Amino acid sequence: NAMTIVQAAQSRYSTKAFDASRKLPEEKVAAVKELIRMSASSVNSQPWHFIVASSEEGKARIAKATQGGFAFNERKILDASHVVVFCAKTAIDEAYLLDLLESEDKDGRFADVEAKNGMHAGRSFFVNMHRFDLKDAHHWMEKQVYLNVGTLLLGASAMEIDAVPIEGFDAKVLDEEFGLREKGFTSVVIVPLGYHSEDDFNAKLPKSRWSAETVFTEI
Amino acid sequence: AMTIVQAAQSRYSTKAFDASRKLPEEKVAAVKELIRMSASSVNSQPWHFIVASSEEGKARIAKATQGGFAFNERKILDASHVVVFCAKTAIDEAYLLDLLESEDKDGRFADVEAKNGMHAGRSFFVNMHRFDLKDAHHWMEKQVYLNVGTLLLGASAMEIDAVPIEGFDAKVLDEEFGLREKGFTSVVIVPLGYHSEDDFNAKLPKSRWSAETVFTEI
Ligand SMILES: Cc1cc2nc3c(=O)[nH]c(=O)nc-3n(C[C@H](O)[C@H](O)[C@H](O)COP(=O)(O)O)c2cc1C
Ligand SMILES: Cc1cc2nc3c(=O)[nH]c(=O)nc-3n(C[C@H](O)[C@H](O)[C@H](O)COP(=O)(O)O)c2cc1C
Repeated sequence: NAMTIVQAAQSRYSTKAFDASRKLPEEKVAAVKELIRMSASSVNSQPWHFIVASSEEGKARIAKATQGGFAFNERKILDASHVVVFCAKTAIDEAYLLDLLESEDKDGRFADVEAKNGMHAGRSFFVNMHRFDLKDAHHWMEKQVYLNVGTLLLGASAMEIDAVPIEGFDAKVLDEEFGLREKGFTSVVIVPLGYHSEDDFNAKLPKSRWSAETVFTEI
Repeated sequence: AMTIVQAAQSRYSTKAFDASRKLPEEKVAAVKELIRMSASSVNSQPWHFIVASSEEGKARIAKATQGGFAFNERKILDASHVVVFCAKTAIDEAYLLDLLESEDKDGRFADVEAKNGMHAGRSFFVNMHRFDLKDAHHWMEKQVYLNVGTLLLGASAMEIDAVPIEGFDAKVLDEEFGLREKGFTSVVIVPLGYHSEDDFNAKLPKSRWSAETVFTEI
């Protein structure tokens, strides 16, 4: 309820060190996957793909992208239980929209073939606007993926799962490591999940945010 | 875990709110704390939030949903509280120092070396976005979308109906509140309330790609 959600938002923090001996149970792993798969997205575009690494070898592959100037994020990836790599589509076309329309049809979203056509016209409008008017389709799809990351950070907290969102990685190295670009995807945020180690210095520091008077305008 | 999954599954985009039901003050205070506490790259918090709960407040916002975006009008007027997520239009050295000072007042830095450290680290990412990738506004809006994501789930966890809206005239909404001159721009509207019994999307099932399609387990 309100107590538990405000508590989950205040108690979560960006874990800097995970307990390498503790692993997430299948029940929490399955809840994490369902949560991100069910995420909302503009016109239900779901322009994403997720790599979920639980093996030591799989996490080592992801950690190749956190070397040199990004080495400070390496241990978070290697010591965590599960590492989720959020990927966004690099482009979107008519063929993707029709696949999406068909999956919605098979899920019983439309009463008539007319309501199906309506959803397609409405979606094609927002999509073509971003592709050709604002010319920011790739950034717009990345925004949907960040919204999803948001659901996972709060959701993980509510399940007593420690997490840390990571942008400090070489996306070119990570993309090449999983052939994402060739598949029409690019990595944008890495989120390791697990349990913080007691030595994690960031777990004892207070959370800092702008004051309410600064970020809100009530009318 | 079971209740947060049920949250993700039971929430949906409300197409009609009950104008007579209002959120309890305990949940509004929660909504506000939730979005203020959201994470962001380098704690950038590149946002501002308009929380409209009066008929006037909502009507002003509703000016942004007219013509081709009229289908979202009833949503903004009939909800209890409407949250307009705004993103910074630009980010400069002064904002980073301001942010550093707020972190310092909150006790994040044991010594000046940690304060200088955090500033050097955040300056690197911000300067990279402003001058190397040249995508600063997009980067900042992505942090804002991350925040919207916490509200959609959080709302659901509090059994609150909430619909994210992109179909509005940002120019009209921004001009209505003088946002651009103040260094902000509206990106997502999220009305919060309780759906009405005359809601068609509340009875339809939720469609998403399958697990085999969106996941790669390694
Ligand atoms: C998009 C995004 C990317 C981030 N990338 C990193 C990262 O590469 N390394 C890191 O240590 N923390 C990273 N963080 C954690 C932020 O610094 C953190 O969210 C912010 O300081 C707020 O503190 P909290 O997460 O503890 O509430 C990231 C956060 C976000 C939202
Ligand atoms: C960023 C964003 C913007 C949205 N904007 C609108 C909008 O302007 N009008 C609308 O009817 N629905 C809007 N939606 C609702 C989406 O259609 C919805 O998230 C998607 O169809 C998935 O269904 P659900 O939200 O019911 O789970 C938006 C969703 C997101 C994530």
